[PDB]
Amino acid sequence: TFIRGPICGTDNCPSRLWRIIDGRRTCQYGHVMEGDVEFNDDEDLGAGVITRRLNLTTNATGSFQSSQLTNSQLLQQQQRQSHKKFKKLIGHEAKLL
Amino acid sequence: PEDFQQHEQIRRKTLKEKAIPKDQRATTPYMTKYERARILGTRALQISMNAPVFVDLEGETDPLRIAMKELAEKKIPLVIRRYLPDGSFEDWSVEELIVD
Amino acid sequence: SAAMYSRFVKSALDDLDKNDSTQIGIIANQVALPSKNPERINDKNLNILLDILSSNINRIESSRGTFLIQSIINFEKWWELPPHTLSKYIYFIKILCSSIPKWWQDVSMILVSCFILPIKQTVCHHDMLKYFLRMIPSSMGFIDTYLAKFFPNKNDTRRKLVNYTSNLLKLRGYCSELGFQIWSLLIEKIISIDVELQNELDELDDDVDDDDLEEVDLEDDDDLDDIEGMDGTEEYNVELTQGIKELSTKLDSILTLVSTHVEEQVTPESLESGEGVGVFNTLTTLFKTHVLPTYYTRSIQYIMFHVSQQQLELMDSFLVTLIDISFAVNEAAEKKIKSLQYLGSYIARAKKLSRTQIIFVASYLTSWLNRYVIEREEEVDQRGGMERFKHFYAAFQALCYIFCFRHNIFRDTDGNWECELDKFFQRMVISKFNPLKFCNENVMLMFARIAQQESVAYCFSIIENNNNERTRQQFIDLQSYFPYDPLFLKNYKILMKEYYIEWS
Amino acid sequence: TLKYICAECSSKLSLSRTDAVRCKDCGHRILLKARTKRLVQFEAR
Amino acid sequence: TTCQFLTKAVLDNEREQLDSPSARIVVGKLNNVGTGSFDVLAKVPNA
Amino acid sequence: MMKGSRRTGNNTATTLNTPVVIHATQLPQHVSTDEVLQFLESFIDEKENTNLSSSISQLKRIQRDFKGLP
Amino acid sequence: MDISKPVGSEITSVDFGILTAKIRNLSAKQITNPTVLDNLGHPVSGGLYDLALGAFLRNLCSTCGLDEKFCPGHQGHIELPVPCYNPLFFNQLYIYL
Amino acid sequence: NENRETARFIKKHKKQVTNPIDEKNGTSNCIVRVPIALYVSLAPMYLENPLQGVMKQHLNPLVMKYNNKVGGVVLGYEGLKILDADPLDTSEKLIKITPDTPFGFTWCHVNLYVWQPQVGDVLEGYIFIQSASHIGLLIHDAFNASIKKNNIPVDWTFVHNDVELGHWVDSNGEPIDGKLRFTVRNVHTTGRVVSVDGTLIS
Amino acid sequence: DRLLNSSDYTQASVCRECGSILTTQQSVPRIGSISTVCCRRCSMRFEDAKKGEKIFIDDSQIWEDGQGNKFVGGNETTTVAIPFVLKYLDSELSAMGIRLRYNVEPK
Amino acid sequence: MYKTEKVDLALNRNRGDPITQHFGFGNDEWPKEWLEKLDEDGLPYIGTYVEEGDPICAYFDDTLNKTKIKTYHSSEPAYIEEVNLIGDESNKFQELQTVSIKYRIRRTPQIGDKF
Amino acid sequence: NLSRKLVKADSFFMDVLVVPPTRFRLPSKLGEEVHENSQNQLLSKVLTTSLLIRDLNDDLSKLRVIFSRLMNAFVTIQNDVNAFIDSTKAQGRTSGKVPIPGVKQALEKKEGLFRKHMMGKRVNYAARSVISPDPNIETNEIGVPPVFAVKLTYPEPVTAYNIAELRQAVINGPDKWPGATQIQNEDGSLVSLIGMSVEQRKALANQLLTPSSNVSTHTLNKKVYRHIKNRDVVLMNRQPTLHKASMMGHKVRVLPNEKTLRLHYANTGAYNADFDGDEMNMHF
Ligand SMILES: [Zn+2]
Repeated sequence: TFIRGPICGTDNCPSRLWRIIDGRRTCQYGHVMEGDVEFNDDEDLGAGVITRRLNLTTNATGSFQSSQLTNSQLLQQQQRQSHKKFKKLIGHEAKLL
Repeated sequence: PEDFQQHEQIRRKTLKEKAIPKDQRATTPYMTKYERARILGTRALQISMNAPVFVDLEGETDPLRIAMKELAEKKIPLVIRRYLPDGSFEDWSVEELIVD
Repeated sequence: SAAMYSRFVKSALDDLDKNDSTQIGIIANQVALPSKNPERINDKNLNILLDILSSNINRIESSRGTFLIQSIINFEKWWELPPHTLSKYIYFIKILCSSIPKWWQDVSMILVSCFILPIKQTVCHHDMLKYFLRMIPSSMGFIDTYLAKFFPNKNDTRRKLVNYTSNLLKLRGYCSELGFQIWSLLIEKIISIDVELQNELDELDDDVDDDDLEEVDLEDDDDLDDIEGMDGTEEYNVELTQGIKELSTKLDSILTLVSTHVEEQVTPESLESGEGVGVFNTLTTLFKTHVLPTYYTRSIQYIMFHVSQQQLELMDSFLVTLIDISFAVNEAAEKKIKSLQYLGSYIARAKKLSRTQIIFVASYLTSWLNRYVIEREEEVDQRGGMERFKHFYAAFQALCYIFCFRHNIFRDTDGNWECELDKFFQRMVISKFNPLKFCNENVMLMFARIAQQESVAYCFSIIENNNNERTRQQFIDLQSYFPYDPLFLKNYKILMKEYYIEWS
Repeated sequence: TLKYICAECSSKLSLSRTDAVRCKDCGHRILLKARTKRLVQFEAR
Repeated sequence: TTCQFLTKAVLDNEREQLDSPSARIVVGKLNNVGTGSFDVLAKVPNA
Repeated sequence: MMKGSRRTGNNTATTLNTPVVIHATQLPQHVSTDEVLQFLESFIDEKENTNLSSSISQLKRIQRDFKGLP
Repeated sequence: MDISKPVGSEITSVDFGILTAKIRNLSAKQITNPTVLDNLGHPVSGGLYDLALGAFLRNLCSTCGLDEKFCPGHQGHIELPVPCYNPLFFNQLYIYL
Repeated sequence: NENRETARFIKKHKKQVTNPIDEKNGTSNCIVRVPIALYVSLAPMYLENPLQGVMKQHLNPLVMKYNNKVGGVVLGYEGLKILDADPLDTSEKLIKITPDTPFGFTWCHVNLYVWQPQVGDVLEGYIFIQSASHIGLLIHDAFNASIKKNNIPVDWTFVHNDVELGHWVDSNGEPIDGKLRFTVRNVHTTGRVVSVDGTLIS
Repeated sequence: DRLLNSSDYTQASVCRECGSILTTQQSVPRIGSISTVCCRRCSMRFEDAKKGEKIFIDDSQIWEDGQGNKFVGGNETTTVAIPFVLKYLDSELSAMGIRLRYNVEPK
Repeated sequence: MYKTEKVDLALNRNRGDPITQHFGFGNDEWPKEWLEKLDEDGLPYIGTYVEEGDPICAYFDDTLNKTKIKTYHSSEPAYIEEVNLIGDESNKFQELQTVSIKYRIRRTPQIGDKF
Repeated sequence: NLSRKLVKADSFFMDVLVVPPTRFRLPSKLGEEVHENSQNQLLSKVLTTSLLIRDLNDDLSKLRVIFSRLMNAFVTIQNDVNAFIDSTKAQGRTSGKVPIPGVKQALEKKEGLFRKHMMGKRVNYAARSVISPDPNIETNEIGVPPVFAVKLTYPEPVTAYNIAELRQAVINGPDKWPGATQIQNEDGSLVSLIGMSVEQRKALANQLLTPSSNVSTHTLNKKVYRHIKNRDVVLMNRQPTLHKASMMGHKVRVLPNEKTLRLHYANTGAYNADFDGDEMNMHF
């Protein structure tokens, strides 16, 4: 149930840590980290206007890492031709089949 | 070392003109309920940081209750400095203030 | 063919005068490879590089020649060299850190951090350490902050905590100024290990692990041979294995190695000429400050029990230094009751004590108690509870505990009692304080069954009348803490058998 | 067997993959999940 | 009218003396009413 | 690597530790060799009734230098 | 607050003023690039999110040399090619004109 | 103009008290006495004993290190005097407890004894080592000083112990003994070590 | 307690020359040295050398940021105890061109 | 007290953008212990006690190539009452991407309840 | 003017702007969607016109209509630097409901910065709950639920008189009520107690008076963060705080088996309180 982010110290291990009160972060053995700022906001469709259309998304406890391009896309632009079956390219095995 | 010799000497002389001597001090002989609350706040905050206590803390484990016993025996070594509104001040020790 | 390579570094040496640092960034990179990576430097090309720098360091001192010094400093495993390559590398540090002593700041970061290796592995790490401490006298002040910085973590393995400390005992020998600091750094970090062992230990009934063949476990590790940007969010099974049997041998390995060392350091000639008194001062002024304010702690106060019991001089500065604590006026209560607790169990459990010191103690105690009953009987019947007399009740137990374990000392050929014990104890038990009801139940009933067999004073009628007539909780728990109860440490106990009196 | 229920004619049903969310018998687009034998515990309070 | 008074003070080179309770909470100084209208001083025994 | 964390502790210069200000209050005035010898006799004997015993030894190399020979 | 961390120096008075054009000694950044991101989302140097204005997106700071946990942030200046005035002081320069 | 604008720059870097030579020898007089004024905290634990507190908190960490505000290395302190916060010498002074914490701040005077080398000063010291890169010395048996090669004259040769080190022999055919006399070129505030950069040129 | 000590208490650095919160900086030192806190606009850069009959710097007035720029002077800092919004107040008044000067008179 | 939540996976997707994420699990890329609350189709067993944090349905998205499960976040513990899975009418013959899930929160009389 | 410096007329004019640091200009986000900061939307607009007039200046370097574009630039480089500072002082397009309110509207409102964030703040170590009546606590007391009681803590410094209490507080740990939740060492570093067994907690509890061998921190001592006990104090307030008797100091009385704050009837006149769904804040 641990979530990633930066590395850890407290003289043990570079890994992901354990936040205690959702913005205060501890280690795995009971030593404390410093000042998680925990970006939150209130809702006042209102509160100004929907200004533009920009594709930035939180996925890594805070600032943007999701909706980033050409990094998980190479094995997605070739899955159509490979995974589906009976593609109708069979010319000489069809003479054998 | 030329500026600081004068800038100190101005400062300690200005501070002497605002000190009101013991025979000329004109405020109340009582501890004015805010002096009492801050003395017990400041003394207990010193007792919890290992200041030497001058009273038998008879199994008392509360720093605020220790200072309430030092206040009853006139054992708190603090000094109230009462600022008159031009900055001048009177120094009243805690032992000589009447406690309400 | 080793000379043309020696011209490449000398052609590189004036390239900082050409102001590029271009070919240096391949030379200086080439020596800072890891010591399993075969494109590192060898002992031929090192001596090629070394004395270009031991004769012409006048321009490496610049703001861009700095980086090759890092690669010479962080040239890892550097003590693994043959002596025609090692003692030339030792010669380089003795001039680099004397030409620019901005690098003794940085080289001693490496020297202390390799005290983890054993004694025979760091003969060179201590030679450079002894030397600059004579050369740079302003380095006692900040290599001290490197001793505590590189002390190993307690939940790590066991070779680090036994061999970082052993190389640190080498330091105290050739480093006399940095002494009181050595023992403060060790005694504070035994308690981290000593304290977690009694709460893992059972009750006062003795514990046996039924292991006839003990675990040597010299082979208990591997051989001494010594990511993808993110990882992905993870899950449970941290599985902290507790210090069940690991932290029993961590306190075996260390605290035996300590008292082996002090068996040397106190001796009938260092008490004159060396600092055998000075090791005894730096532990007694570390006794009453560090271990004496700990709670619930066996296994550490055997050290002072082992040092003082070496020589008879050391008892005349520890049986009275303990009374400097346990009868003062300026000291708090619970310091005194824990020290009177130290009083009765040091005198009872130490075999090498002489009877010239027993009634040196036991007369000062009976003088205190009889002086107490003179001045303060009339304060019994007044307002106030019987908790005002915790000092008297602690001292009466501190006296009766001596008689339970050293009663045949107080006799003579006639069977008489020194300090009039049948006249003392018949007088004090029946006093208005009633010291049988307000002291430890087990050791006051231990006293009743013995002082009848010794026919000193009779108190079963008063013990019967006290429990028919009948905060406080942590005051009894000082009266239940016998400090020199027997030991859990399976290897340190062997040296205590020559010193420590058993239950019978 | 993982199953569903047609919300219009109460006909049991199961869907795997390349399978439209419809009732095979009628053509109802709304399916409700059935409950199978699975342990849940309660205090009788 | 926050920036309205702010302009009136910048044009005036004003030294805020930090003695009203609104000026002391802004700068975090202890208030001057009640328990903050006097000082406490510890009388130390050695010369 | 481990000199790069706990860098407020690697500052190690709190208000309990270091003074708030130090001002020179006059012009510095040179002492003689006869006076540093009389000073260091007093300053080392006063601190020989802790810290500072790693720096008294530096003074005892300074004290021996003014009146003797290595 | 901690009571084991006393503070020796306190603020007694606050002077109001105007920053003059000696911002040059203060800020040595001169934020010129109007583009604030790039492709791969990295801060472009000279932009508003430059790394000498404080640590950002798990970068060390250029001037502070510290991560997001310990840098204060630092101020950057925009060169204006003309003296544009101040709308705070405009009604008062309109009187001395 | 800029002939009196720069007084807030140039006067700040001019050390007042230079070092004179002694006994008509040439070696300068660098150990100086300076009076200072401290503003220090005082613990609640040292509140029955205020002078031992100021010594153990603020004065003892300051000795044998370089201080910026005196320009030297603090050798000691003599005549510590807490300034009273009650103008009215006397035994019972009083210092001012801060509002938030139980700590009390006060002013103190004391006289330092700092060691102050400057450029052009001439120092003595026993030679510790010497190589064909530099000479290393210990000033007053405590202070490191290195005389590098580009400040040693050209006409001196390094004799070589041929197996294991060796003398730096001058133009006169004299292997040099310990007690050397050299002139300061620069003083270093590099790390926690104070090192004198010196010369042997005219 | 309810408005400073338990909401946004930050011990911040202030120059005792220009009286500012936001012009201070902790330098990026040598790895064999110690960083300290230094003001920026009180510090004059090292390419402003102007000329015992000559001047020379005592090696501790000179500090560097990680950009490599040396600076001479800019010391005389201390630590005060302010609410953290007073940093956000000072920076959002600099964006109006307004300079707040803080007088740290107990020094 | 009953409450319905509409779990929808066409909420972000444009009408032109093809189908990205799928109810169910993705093989070989596996967190366990989601299978205590959830079933093979990535939908919860009905009758299941949930708390805040507990997974309320799973999905596999093609872009991030991950198995992602939506989490129930309300301080009241509930039981899964009903799970309706909603087919499509406008775009026919397309896979499951709208599921409504009804909870029940049991409400014994607590101190503070107004009668 | 003791510094006797000159009032200069370039105090009215801005040759440079300054940009607030990165921490004061973090990107906004709602839902999970990161936006660009509002302070940067009307600031790069100044930085494009800083570049539009910069290329257009190069046409003047080689030498009508270019002045009609140059004078057009001086209006908008003023009308953008007016928009970075105010928002009604830069009217611009005049289309209604103007966004990016500028650095003045961040300072002026009922919310603003002074009223919402300097004069009043949100605090740590506070709680609130519905209140319930109780004739069985004292009139000066408050009945604290055990939900609140094992959450709010007090940094007690450990000394020679409270080591008996503070050992048992570390042993009881974060779940048994007269307990603790963190210890703070003399270097200011915190050690949490939440994952630990009683053996690691009895390890820490027997080391509270052991002096760490440092010299920087020989003055300091440790701090146990004990829970809230019966001797603690609480400021209670009914929320429309008309007079100062609606914010009084109560003594803590920790009551088992209860989930609401619980108050005596003698205190209901001063808080204007009726026990029908009212809440009161509890500051510690
Ligand atoms: Zn840790």
